[PDB]
Amino acid sequence: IQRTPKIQVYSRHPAENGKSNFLNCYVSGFHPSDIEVDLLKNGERIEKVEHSDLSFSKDWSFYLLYYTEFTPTEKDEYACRVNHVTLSQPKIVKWD
Amino acid sequence: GVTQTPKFQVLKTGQSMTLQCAQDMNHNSMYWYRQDPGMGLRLIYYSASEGTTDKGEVPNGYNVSRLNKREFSLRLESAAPSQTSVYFCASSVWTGEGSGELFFGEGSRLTVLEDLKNVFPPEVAVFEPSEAEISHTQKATLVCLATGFYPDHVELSWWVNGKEVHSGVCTDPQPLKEQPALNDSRYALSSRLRVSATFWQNPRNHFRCQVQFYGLSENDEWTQDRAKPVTQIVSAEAWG
Amino acid sequence: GQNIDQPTEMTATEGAIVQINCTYQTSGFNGLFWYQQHAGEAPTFLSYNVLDGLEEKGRFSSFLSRSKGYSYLLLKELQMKDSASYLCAVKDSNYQLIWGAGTKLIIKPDIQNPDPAVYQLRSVCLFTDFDSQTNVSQSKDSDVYITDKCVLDMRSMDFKSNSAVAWSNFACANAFNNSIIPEDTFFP
Amino acid sequence: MRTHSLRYFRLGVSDPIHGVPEFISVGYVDSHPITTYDSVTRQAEPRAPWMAENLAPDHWERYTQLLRGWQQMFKVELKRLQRHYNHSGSHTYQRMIGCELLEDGSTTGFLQYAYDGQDFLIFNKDTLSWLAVDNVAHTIKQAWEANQHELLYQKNWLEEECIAWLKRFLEYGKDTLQRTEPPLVRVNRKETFPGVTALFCKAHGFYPPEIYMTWMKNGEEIVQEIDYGDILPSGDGTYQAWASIELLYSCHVEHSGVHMVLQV
Ligand SMILES: Cc1nc2c(=O)[nH]c(=O)nc-2n(C[C@H](O)[C@H](O)[C@H](O)CO)c1O
Repeated sequence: IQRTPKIQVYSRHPAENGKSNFLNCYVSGFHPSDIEVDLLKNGERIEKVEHSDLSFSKDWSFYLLYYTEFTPTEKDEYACRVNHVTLSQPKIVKWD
Repeated sequence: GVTQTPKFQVLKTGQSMTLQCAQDMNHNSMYWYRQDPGMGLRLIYYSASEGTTDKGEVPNGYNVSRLNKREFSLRLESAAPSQTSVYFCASSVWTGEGSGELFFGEGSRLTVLEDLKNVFPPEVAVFEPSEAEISHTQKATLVCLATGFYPDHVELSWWVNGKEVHSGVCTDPQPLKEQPALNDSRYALSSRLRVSATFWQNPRNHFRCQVQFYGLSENDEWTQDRAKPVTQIVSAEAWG
Repeated sequence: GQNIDQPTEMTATEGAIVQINCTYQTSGFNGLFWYQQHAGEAPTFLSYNVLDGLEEKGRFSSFLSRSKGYSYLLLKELQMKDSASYLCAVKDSNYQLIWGAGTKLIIKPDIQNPDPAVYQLRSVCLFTDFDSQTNVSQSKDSDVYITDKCVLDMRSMDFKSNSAVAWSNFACANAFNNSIIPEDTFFP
Repeated sequence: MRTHSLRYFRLGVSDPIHGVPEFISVGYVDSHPITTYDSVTRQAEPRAPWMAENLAPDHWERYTQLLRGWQQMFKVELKRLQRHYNHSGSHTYQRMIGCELLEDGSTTGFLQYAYDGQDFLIFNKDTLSWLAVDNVAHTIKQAWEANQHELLYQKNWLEEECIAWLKRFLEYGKDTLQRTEPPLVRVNRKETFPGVTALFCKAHGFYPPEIYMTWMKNGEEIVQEIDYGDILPSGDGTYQAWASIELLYSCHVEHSGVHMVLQV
């Protein structure tokens, strides 16, 4: 039994354009452990990206947190790109 | 199921030594201990599993090699007199497990000396029962003395008519020091064999006292006028 | 873990009972072990205790009080073969063994018919057939050698006897003058 | 003190893809990572500054050696498991050991195993037995229940040793673990699909992550359909969550002994 990741993309604080914030991508509920996560600004990968180590749940699944410092704008579109054995192609999940 | 070698060894200061240990029990953890009088076992080095080793309480003067799952050898780089001790190898199924006991090897008696000039084999003598004792108790006590040996590496045993007897035998657990105030004092060991008066009175009964001495090996530079004090059996006998 | 304490030596009589205590002061506790070590031999496992209670493996019993920080090894119906050292070890928080200095146990045999006497052998002097209460003292003289008391068993005759040897380069009547010996000690 | 828990996980992976360790072991006090080890580094390391500062190098050197042996033990148990199932390729083996110190002072202890992320063996420290999910698990249990001293050791570790470690770590990490960051809570109202109004109650900036959020109708429970948002990490040690409903209405939030009401 393989479990596909739950992907949640959200800001550290209530967002406001022009004000510095952190964009988070919380990937959880997946099994097995191998996963690839990338944060994207207008389709392109962000280089300065922080993350937690693989973590464990009592249900035997795994979770991770990816984040980066960003200043939101009406024009800029952010997403989280994830790949896991349960996915044919990487999944791009948009920040709203 | 733990096999360690050698049982005995004499070393000169600055000599290297490797102690061998094997277990055929499928154990993962292996240890090297040293037992010194008046204190608890002291761990030199241990190997929690194949592929790793670590220092214990007393690692200075030693190094270890976990060759495989079965073997864990202990090496003395430059032997020092303070390294004169009784060494034990042990194995347990795992570490990080509370209940799993230790399985020990037979032990390695190591003596380190500045020179080998004081190594002497014993002089064995048998003392026949007192006529007074045979009259008083209808029992005969044969006493065996092994004196002047160094180091304290002996095994005394009694043989009656070529077969090894254990009944009526008492050998001192520890030898005494002939020169108590001297650092390289030689040793004396005694043993008693008690038989029935009739048995001793039978002149067809042969009594032999045998002392195994653990001394020097084949490859040891000996220049002294006295014969090399090698590992040898020294005996004394008496008839009925 | 830091310290384990157990008595250096214990003496009891054959057929009786002896309790070897072990107190531990450690950082964490994952079990207490008892080993039996016969003189010149390797230690052999006797027992393990991690929770409170008393476990019995024949004549051997092991007790643990995790609150009082103590254990005991109880030996019943004492036999001469129980003469050995008893080592106590505790596994601390990090699973490292902390060893006690050991307890040497000395069993006094039951002397059915004591016949204290000093005999001359052909030289050597033998103090034999004395009661297990009698204690042998090592000599103060330079070239005079006296051994500790030894117990032999004549299996075929169900007979046990105490003995000590003395020798020098020396009078047989003066041999054990440093030891308090029975008044009934025969001197031929 | 609030409820606290200490947990240690182990993950074993057979035939791993490049960039995936064969063995991982991580320790946790609540949501906080405290120790780590993997078959790539082969070193036991702290994952909290208060672990690094209060545990002397000898602790890391000792646990590095135990974890090297546990790594070996896990590789071998996984091989025996695969053999029992007639499985090939990449499979996972996991263990979780731990304990909880509850508010009233009572304690819990758990020790369990998973094969391929599914429940395999569960220790019952009160009957000193293993609960097996299938015949393969039952075969393993039969062997593990033969060693009565191991069962007793496990119980002692879960009840005494684990609680003592946790109490030590709670004192070391006091400024993190025993702190309180009250939530920032707001109720948002919005006309969604024509004739439908959506009430959203959002909380953020709170520590510990344990929060109680519910919507009420006129003082009593709302026997309607509430949607709940996950307690998510904000990335600065604090957390966020929400609860929503449709259309007298009030959001109720409980965090660290403080009750909050937000009337609409
Ligand atoms: C300090 C510590 N570290 C670990 C570890 O990193 N990983 C792990 O699985 N267990 C640890 N333990 C707990 C415990 O001693 C160990 O899990 C034993 O195998 C269970 O009694 C520990 O006490």
